[PDB]
Amino acid sequence: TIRVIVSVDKAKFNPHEVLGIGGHIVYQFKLIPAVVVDVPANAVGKLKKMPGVEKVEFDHQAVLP
Amino acid sequence: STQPAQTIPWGIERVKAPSVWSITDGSVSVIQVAVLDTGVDYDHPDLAANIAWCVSTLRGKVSTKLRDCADQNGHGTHVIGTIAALNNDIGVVGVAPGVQIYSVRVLDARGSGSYSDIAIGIEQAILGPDGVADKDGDGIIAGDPDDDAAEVISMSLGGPADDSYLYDMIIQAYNAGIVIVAASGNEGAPSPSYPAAYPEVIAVGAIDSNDNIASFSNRQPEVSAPGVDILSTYPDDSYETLMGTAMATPHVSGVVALIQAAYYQKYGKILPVGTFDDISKNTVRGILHITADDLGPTGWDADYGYGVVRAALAVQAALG
Ligand SMILES: [Ca+2]
Ligand SMILES: [Ca+2]
Ligand SMILES: [Ca+2]
Ligand SMILES: [Ca+2]
Ligand SMILES: [Ca+2]
Ligand SMILES: [Ca+2]
Ligand SMILES: [Ca+2]
Ligand SMILES: [Cl-]
Ligand SMILES: [Zn+2]
Repeated sequence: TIRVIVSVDKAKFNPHEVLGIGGHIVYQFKLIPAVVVDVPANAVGKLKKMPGVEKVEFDHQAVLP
Repeated sequence: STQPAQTIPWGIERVKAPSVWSITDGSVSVIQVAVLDTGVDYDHPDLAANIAWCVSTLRGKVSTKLRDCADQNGHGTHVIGTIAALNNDIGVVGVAPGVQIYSVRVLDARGSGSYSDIAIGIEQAILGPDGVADKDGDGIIAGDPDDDAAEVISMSLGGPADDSYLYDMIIQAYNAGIVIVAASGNEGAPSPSYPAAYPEVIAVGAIDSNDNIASFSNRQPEVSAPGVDILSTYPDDSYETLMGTAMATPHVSGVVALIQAAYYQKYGKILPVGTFDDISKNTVRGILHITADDLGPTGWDADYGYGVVRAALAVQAALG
């Protein structure tokens, strides 16, 4: 699996959607309409098309300065 | 453990913090500074009284457990001690040595961090310990004494990616009236890493004890600050000297804490955050710009940004 972050229309998206394609919900932001999700690699394509789903972005890494 | 007698690191004295203390040391009750880093040595004798909240967002799971919030690296404790080390008989002293700190651990034992965790960290800084951004619904978050949101978010961290949900969260912090400060990065690169590169965030470069920009400092910062040979607190209940734009950042975050503390002590409200452009005395960032020690070529430049922050002038300008 890989970690991604999905930006959604809340009142158009429902978290239970993701389990169908192999996903699990990690964290639902309270202040932005977005959701951290673990999905299999082959399933990112499927996530992209779900209702309420405006964007899928990969989880990136910071560098310690 | 044998605590040495207090000293004032050359960086503290460069950013002109000590003359501000008679006005405020930053211990104005509405003011907190959230430090998103590796955590904190929460029991350090030169830090503990100032640690108002200790929390972790590692792996997308918010924890208020102390064991999960503790610094397993050192980088967090060092940063926090630059902002807030207690003014007393031991150790070192911070730029704002009475300010309340929220240590938000978004980086692990290795200092590694996922953007998802950092974003949750920003979220927790806004929500504060009570889980609610704006409890009374008035639109005032930073500076509302009825809320517990931080007034400063300090991020001594950065990366190459620019992601829309991270930016959305930064936007939320900006609109909550929070001043956001972040390390330019240490690649000797042409421009700052994110989130330091966002217009809403203050990018910070590192100078050395001779006032030259450090060769590692990512260029085109907004301001600059002591970032070479910086002595601060370090685990466990001890001190250490480090370099990097990670050590410059907290000097700037401390100065912003002094400014908003002073301004609220006098007026009962905080200043607006401001923009990168600002050259007025009406916002935090304009004040920071017009009072910085312009080094290098005249005005804003690719090495020093607007210059080395100077707290004593910035506060005098805020209060004038
Ligand atoms: Ca506050
Ligand atoms: Ca001390
Ligand atoms: Ca709150
Ligand atoms: Ca409020
Ligand atoms: Ca209020
Ligand atoms: Ca300790
Ligand atoms: Ca200059
Ligand atoms: Cl958007
Ligand atoms: Zn998982």
